[PDB]
Amino acid sequence: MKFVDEASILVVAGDGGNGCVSFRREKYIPKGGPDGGDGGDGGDVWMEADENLNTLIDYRFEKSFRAERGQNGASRDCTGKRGKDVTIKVPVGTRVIDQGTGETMGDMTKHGQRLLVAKGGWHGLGNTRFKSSVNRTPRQKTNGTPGDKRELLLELMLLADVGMLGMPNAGKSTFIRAVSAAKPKVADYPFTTLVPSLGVVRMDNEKSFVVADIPGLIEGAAEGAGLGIRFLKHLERCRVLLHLIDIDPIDGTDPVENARIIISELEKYSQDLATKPRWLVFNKIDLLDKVEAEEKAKAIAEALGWEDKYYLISAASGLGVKDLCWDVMTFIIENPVV
Amino acid sequence: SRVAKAPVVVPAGVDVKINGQVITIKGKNGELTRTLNDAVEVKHADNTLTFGPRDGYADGWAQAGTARALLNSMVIGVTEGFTKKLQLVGVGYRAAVKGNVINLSLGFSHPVDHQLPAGITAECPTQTEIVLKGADKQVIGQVAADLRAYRRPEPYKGKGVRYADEVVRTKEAKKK
Amino acid sequence: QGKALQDFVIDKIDDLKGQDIIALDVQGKSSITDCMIICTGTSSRHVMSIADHVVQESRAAGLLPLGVEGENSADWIVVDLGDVIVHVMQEESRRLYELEKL
Amino acid sequence: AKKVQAYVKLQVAAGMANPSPPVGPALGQQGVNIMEFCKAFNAKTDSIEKGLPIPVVITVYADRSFTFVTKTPPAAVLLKKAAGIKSGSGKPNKDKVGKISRAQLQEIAQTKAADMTGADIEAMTRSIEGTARSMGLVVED
RNA sequence: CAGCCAGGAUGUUGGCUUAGAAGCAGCCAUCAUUUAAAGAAAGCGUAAUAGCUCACUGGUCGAGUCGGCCUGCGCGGAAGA
Repeated sequence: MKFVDEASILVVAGDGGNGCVSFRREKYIPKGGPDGGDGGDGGDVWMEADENLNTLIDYRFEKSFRAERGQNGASRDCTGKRGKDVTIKVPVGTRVIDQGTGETMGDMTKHGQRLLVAKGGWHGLGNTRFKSSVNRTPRQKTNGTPGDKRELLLELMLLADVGMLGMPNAGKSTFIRAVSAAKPKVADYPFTTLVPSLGVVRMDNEKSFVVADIPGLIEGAAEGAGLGIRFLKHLERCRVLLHLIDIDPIDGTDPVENARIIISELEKYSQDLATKPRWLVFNKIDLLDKVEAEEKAKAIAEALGWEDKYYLISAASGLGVKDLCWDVMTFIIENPVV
Repeated sequence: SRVAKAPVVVPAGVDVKINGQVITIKGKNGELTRTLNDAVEVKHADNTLTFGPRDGYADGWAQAGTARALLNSMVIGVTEGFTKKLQLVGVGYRAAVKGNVINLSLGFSHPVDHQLPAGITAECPTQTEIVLKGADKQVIGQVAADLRAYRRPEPYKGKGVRYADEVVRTKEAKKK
Repeated sequence: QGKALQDFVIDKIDDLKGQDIIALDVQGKSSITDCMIICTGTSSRHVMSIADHVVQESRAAGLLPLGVEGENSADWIVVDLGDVIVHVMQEESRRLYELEKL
Repeated sequence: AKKVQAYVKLQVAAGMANPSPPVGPALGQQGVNIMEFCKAFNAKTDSIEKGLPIPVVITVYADRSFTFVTKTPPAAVLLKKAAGIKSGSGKPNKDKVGKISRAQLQEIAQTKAADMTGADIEAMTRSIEGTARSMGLVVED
């Protein structure tokens, strides 16, 4: 129930330690063995999954962090302690981009795994390691190689198998007033929403029907009361995608003759991402007549050019959604990921 | 300073007994007695009270105005009384009064029994309302604070014990 | 008292779709358990609910369970009532273990 | 013009038939029906003309219906079809886009039935120009 | 002077290469009547109608009050076995 956000942070990989050059007196002993050991290997920033949070402000509040430099070698052949690896917790579904090779090292799907984004450097070599008789005086110093300069660009994509997008006040936010437990601030006035809402559906024994929401817009690059354009970002990861159509508005846009435009904003972004499956399910039938409804549904579905099976339920009153629940659940069990 | 020079008027029926630096405001609604640092002398003039400092100490008017201020609380408390109202916001929050023991249900693992002081009377007009009545503003303020300190209103939803006049701010932080 | 609780537990589990119910009698074979009842669970969510169900009727029936095992893993889980011990198991996971050999 | 009960006003014009994309059903939702546009809203507007947006107040206390009185249209919608340009400035102040004159817009501002600030006439003739000259116009006083 | 009791408005939801903006990251002149005073502007801050306060004016007690600098002597800066 709070405003979405995303940003990027500046993280510098830990650089390796430096070799140590040291000579020592002992009591009345002028000349002794070379003193000074290795340095400290640089830190390794890690990415931990976050299931028990959804916040991203911890990236604007703290933008620059430095992994501790590997401590220089000390006397008495004391090597430098490895810099502690700082773990940056990240919410699930954050694809990472780099300045340069703008390809993702790996998408974050499960909870409880760690991914390396910047390996630490290499420790230096002290003069003790360089003991020899060719020089007969080990005093040269070998500095540690700096860690890799990786810059992270973070965008969040929510994990949900089913997502809601549709016309204003058409029931996209009302869809969660179903058997789901989430209750976003939904009504019957323009756009009903600013923040995406997520809800779960318990069916039977580990079968899940997490529902995603996005606030759509009008005719693409247009808006009614300042609603943003870049809200398709949280979508585009749903294996099953549903769409709602405004039915008999008091003064709103006409029937499916306007839905020819609705085809466009799916492919507007780049390509609709290989034309993910789309089912045209209707809503708000409780205030209409079913005997009046079949002639519209026979006309709405076919005027656009869609001939597949159309689902006709009233999500406003939360009745008849069960057959969708079984059928969609049937889709996953009959079509796993491959 | 100018507060000390401002006279305070006492209504009829409230006796003032001066025995040096101890002053009694016994009247219609109880008995109150306080002591000073001896830095202010009170003058028994006509039906009002005036205050003044003495030479030798630098504080002077600073504490002189206080004695006028504190006595203002006592005179009203013995003829009108101070009323403090507190309300419970949230599900599972219950308050009740039995004798001089105040019982509260704030989601803890056990009901909390709070003992009131000598000069405070508390009542519950409804299930989620507490009203405090007393003769001294000093005691009623601490008791009202003491009830508030148990479940201080957390900003996010305001669930807890709050003052009636105090307003709680609801803010959206830690998005999602 | 054993027969009464045996009836009390077999009825409750069947009320929430508990299939493949077999009541064993290990009297004499072993000196730890009096009666043995076995159950089948399809997957993790509902078998935990069965464990949640039986433990909360036990608290409402007076008898306090003295030990449970299933934590962060629903392949096996046990709820104990003293004389009678219930074993709710996954169907796929049971076949690795024995059935009516205890 | 008394108190709370949240007077609201939303219109874009009276010529058409209450379109949603510009305003929507936001013309009242606390006891005001949306279908009342063709019974009392179109009671005196249809008798004269439909070419000017008009503000409306709700004034509903406990009744199913409404008890307001219509008033004058705003002073900015009169610069489209009766005085000049229909779109606007374009460039705000890079040059002088539009032009107005004293001879223009003298009787149009007097068509207001009852919306006055004082009884003086010449005081209000230079009050109507407040809307103008704020968008990069020229005065021909 | 600060308190307390009231006002805080009219074009005006100011139009504008304004994707919504009715005071707010853009946009401009920064003007124009009624009045005792009120800004196309002070803010906590909603997708906005919004909720409320303030810049100034009036009344109330009535004689001091308002906000800048120099300077001796004082406090913090000043934690180790």
